[PDB]
Amino acid sequence: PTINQLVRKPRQSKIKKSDSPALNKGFNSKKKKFTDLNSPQKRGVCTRVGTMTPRKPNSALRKYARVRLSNNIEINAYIPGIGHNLQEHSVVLVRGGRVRDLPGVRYHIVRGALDTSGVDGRRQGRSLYGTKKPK
Amino acid sequence: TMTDPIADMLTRVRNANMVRHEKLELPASNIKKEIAEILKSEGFIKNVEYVEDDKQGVLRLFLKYGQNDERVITGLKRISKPGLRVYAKASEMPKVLNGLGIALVSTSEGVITDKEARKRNVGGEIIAYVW
RNA sequence: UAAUACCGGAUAAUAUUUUGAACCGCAUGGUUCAAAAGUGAAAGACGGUCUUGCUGUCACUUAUAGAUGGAUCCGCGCUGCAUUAGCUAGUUGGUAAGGUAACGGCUUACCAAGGCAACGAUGCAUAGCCGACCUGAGAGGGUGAUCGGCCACACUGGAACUGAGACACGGUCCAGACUCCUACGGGAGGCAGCAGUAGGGAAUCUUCCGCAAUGGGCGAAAGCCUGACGGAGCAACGCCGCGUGAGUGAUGAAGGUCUUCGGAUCGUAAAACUCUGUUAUUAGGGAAGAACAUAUGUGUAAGUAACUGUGCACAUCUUGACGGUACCUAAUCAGAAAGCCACGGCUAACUACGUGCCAGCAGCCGCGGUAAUACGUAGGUGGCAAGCGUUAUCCGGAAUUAUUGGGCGUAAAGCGCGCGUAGGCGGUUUUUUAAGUCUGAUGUGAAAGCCCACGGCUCAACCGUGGAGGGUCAUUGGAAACUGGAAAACUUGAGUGCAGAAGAGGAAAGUGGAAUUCCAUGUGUAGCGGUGAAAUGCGCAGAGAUAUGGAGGAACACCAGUGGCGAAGGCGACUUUCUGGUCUGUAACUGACGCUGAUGUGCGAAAGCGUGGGGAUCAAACAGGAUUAGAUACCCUGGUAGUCCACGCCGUAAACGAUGAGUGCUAAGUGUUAGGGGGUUUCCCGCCCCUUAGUGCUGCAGCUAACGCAUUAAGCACUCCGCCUGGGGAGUA
RNA sequence: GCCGUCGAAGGUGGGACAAAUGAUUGGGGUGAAGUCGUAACAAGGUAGCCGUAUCGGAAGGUGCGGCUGGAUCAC
Repeated sequence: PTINQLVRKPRQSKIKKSDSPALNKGFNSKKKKFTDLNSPQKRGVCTRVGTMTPRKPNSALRKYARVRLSNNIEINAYIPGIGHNLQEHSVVLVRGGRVRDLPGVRYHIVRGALDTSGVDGRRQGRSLYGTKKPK
Repeated sequence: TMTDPIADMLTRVRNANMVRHEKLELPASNIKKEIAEILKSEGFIKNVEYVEDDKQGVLRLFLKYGQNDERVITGLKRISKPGLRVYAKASEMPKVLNGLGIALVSTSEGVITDKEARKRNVGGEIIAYVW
């Protein structure tokens, strides 16, 4: 652009929006004040659990669940991983993740530390999967 | 509008560079005359000449190409262009390609080359880069 | 019941108000000298000498200061939103009062209407501020933990007393709640102080100590309190730092691991040897330093009858939460002490196996279908480690702002095209200016961090020390190139000047024409009709058809072309209207008069539509009606809003070259559309060539992913406009 | 001690944004089925832009205007 119009303008960038609406507790539990908390985790419950079916050929049956965290904001979220012992209205920790299974969702639960218990039979959960070192 | 003399001077110089001929003349200014004398000092212009006619006299340049009509210099560009009145003080003097690349700078007394600039240490409005 | 509590009064000045004087500044005025009345007050405390004088030492009061700090004012910076454009009345200014440290609507009464408002007031959201910090080569971007300061707040609102200073984070009053409790009558409280509590949160540290160290408040001091702060205490929360063994020892032990079956394979690994006490374990040192401190007692300058009393630095004494620390020594073994991530690749590391497109893995390509180095397992490897991995975010990347560091020839982008306000930049030459600009000097950039060096801590981490760095700050020294002025002119640009050349340019008006369609008349059938059949629809009284005749309205058969006008929309029947524009040459000469152009803003396909007409077609819808329950679906037949006339609304489109404008440069060949000239010849018109100004085709260079442009650049540059930010979501809300 | 300046706080009334709600209406689709609608030929079919309108429920088409556009695609 010309120098003058460059001056009378900011040349604004194309700054993005976080595709993860991770508005953590912030001021939810006083004044219900919306607050952009970037917490990597909030405690909260999946009030309902479900299971959408994938199409062929990989009929890798993926299971979903609708959850409320500390802010209690509705979202249908899929469960990854093998093995669990939770049910309806069980408290669950959900991490940010978008996978190839189904649109309309951009988060994912984590295994091991809460009602959706992981499995300690593998060795990949040695530092993760919520489960301790397989000893 | 012929906004800047430096710009047209240098674009036509680069045009001659492409076309590989030496004898070219152009309506000057006193500054154009002085910088053409600086050019002949630098050498890559084998000869320069100035006369007077409407309105400023036609400066007459006669380049020193390479042995095979090559640009002895490599690159050339204006610096002080319309709107951009850009000045350089003693330390703000730049060194395009160090000594090889050069640039006259108008200073509180007059237009002086980069060597003169860092030599007498009077800064000024940097004019145009040639390398 | 006392005060250094209170109220008197004596005195008093730079104190008030006036008296005069002198000096001087910016206008207000300031500086100094000589006049009127006015009350200053700790007969205080406490020591001393010793009278209780006397000062001591503070305090007191007074004026003058310095100094401190605060206040107030100004300049420049100081966040996003204009789907944020009017704000605006003590407001604007003054007048008089008051009022405060001052200032003034600061507030009253006056009169007057201001005053701000696109260079974004106002409004909204939001926000503590900056120093500083994170990533980035940097540029930059982002951030604003403690720490430095500055600001705001202290259940809420409204106040005000106090005091130098508070309208008072731990004063008060009231009211509002709130909540608590009461004899129910009314009383009581407010952690955005510090821990901690409850809850909340992913959770964030003692309901720890101390005043050792400083830091105050108050004094002379001890001392008071210190949730400042110091200290230890928790959160591998973050860095840094020790190891979690090394050396030997090959034999490729055994064994895990594959294997083709040998071997490798873990691996100098092992065993075994040799060491280390690092690290940790213990007995100690030190629980360092920090510790200086507080005042006392020592004789020495100021003065006192009397360093009497004092007061100066010295004698000499005094302080540990860390902690009986860090760190260090006697020993302790390789012996406590370490893992984790990955191995398809991307990127470092793979094979065997079980597994079976299934489970699944899954950051990306995608793998896994039985056979996977992509699932799992074992080995083996790698990377890494007191940590590892995941996630949340900022930048690098990301140059993904493109000033540095994008385009718009086509992937995203040129209004549709204008006129032009501000503004943007500014022709040639001559001086001054120094505004800039440059070019130093000054003051001045808290500190720290910041970089550099360096000191300490083993070292590192780390603080410290100094330096450097750090302004776009103000001031002055030059300077006059440049821009900006100031002045002076020059000219081709611009102007305009003369001669011409030049036209679908515009809009108004009129004129014609063939003829959509309709229809007059006359003739004339039998069908027209659309189809697959036709239906229909027209129609035997004449449709379809004809020839004679008109009507209305319509746009105008060729030209027509890269002709042209235009800025585009668009602009072609003819003509005129009264103008707008086109250029050749022209240089006529004031003397830059120029520049694109935010806002604004005119002009403007079609449709549509308001109104008022026309309707000639055409024509949606439509229906008759094929078709088929349905049939408008389409193929019919007719007709149909409107198209068409008047203005508005319409302002939109493929208005597209998605090539903003102007500038001037740059091989060619090679045309055009108007020009001109020269020679060439009878008009060279005939030719050629030079350019004028455009519009070609091929193509130098250049550049584009390619495409191609390429003198008319998409090559080169320049002032000025807008857009574009994946797709699309959605030009849609 | 009273009055008077101001006076929170607080409420009253006129309305404004209003906020979810929403009177009932409207729009739609829908045949389970209550109408009973028949029961013949089932479609003779069509196809290079944009804006804009008039319908088609729409699917598209009549369009008006002027035309830039950038066939198929594999392992």
